[PDB]
Amino acid sequence: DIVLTQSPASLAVSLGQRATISCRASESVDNYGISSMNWFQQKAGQPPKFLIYAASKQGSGVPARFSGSGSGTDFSLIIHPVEEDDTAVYFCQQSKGVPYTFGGGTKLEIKRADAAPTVSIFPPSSEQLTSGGASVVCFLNNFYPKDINVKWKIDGSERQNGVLNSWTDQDSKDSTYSMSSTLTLTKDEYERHNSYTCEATHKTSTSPIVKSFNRNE
Amino acid sequence: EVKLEESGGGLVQPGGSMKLSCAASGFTFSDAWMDWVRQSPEKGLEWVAEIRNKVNNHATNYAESVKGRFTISRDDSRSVVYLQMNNLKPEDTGIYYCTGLTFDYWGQGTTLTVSSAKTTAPSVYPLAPVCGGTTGSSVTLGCLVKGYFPEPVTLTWNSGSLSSGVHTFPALLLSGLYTLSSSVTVTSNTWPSQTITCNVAHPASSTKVDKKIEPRGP
Amino acid sequence: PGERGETGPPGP
Repeated sequence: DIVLTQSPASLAVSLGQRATISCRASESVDNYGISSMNWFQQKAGQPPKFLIYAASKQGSGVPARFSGSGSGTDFSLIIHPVEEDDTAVYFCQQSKGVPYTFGGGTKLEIKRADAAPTVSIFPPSSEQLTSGGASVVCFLNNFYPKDINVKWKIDGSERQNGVLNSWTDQDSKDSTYSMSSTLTLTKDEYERHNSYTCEATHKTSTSPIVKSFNRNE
Repeated sequence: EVKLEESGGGLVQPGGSMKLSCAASGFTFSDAWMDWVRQSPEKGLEWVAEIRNKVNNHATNYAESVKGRFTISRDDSRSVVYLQMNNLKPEDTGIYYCTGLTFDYWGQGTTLTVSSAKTTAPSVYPLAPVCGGTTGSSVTLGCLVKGYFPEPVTLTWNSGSLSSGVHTFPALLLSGLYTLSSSVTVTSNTWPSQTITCNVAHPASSTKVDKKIEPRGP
Repeated sequence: PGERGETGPPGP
């Protein structure tokens, strides 16, 4: 088996700049005078999309800014100029012979100006409470960079168990990230305490963005 | 335009069987070499199996990890490729793509989950803003999908109509069962004036649920 | 190329 090793694992590039992604094969992918090396783009929630073949040749209909180079064991994909929509995972892949093998992928992130999250907090719904559950949900939407911290407080007292955080992949339009934080409790424990708070610490502001409610309003 | 549509994924017990199939149009099918590729978090993209065209004797090839268990075939008269999978194992779990012209064209994928866990439908809860009313000139609603297995579900807002300003978050495992949420943001005139409805489908349990987002009464 | 694909294996 030919093993393809990509580098870097991920990378952050400004709009208009060049991105360079590498792929190294464990042995030569040359055969019949052609370097059998292909590149694919995988956006979020999508199949891979075919970009480059034979190391340097563009796939039918593929944009001008994607180009490739290399032969033998060392190859690279170049993107210039980088665009908002180019945020994705890029895979190299080798068709010299069976078995056909893919690289581990390289994540391209687009750099943009910092942006604070818009924070919304949601008590458990009537339907969830009458079913015997209770989940409190905080949405932190459209921020940059991805690095963020969330802290739950129940009656002014910090809480850690039952919390689950899920980030989106970077947005293809505005280059931001969004996130959901979900505190799940028993209905019994939800109804003991009154004040539920959700604190977002982020690069954009020294003091946190706080959103809160009381169970009786 | 080229179009590939997989079918027949889902849940199955370890040691069990499953037949995926793929319908293709937009290219001369009997000429095309077709493959199956799978994707997992553990192993990334794995080529699984190849079947060549009539000129190459419909030759087949397989990845080492599936030889003896998986069989690829085609019906050139129906423009379909099949993948019969026997004696399935937990590591066979993942998204299975049907590809055409080797890897020039890809289908949307179908999900295969190998587990002795049982199918469980989701609970779907509408999340309306805090009792009090709207902070500002836009407002954010939500929708929580809790307690389902296996993956995936599909969540939309107003049956696909309301698409921008939506953030649907990746599912997570909550002690054997999956939870995900989605937020949508509109201008404060839109809601509650016009009604907004979270639509969740869970093919594995034949579940289709619609939950209208109502403002909270005390 | 309309058979094997642009991404398919090299061949004589």
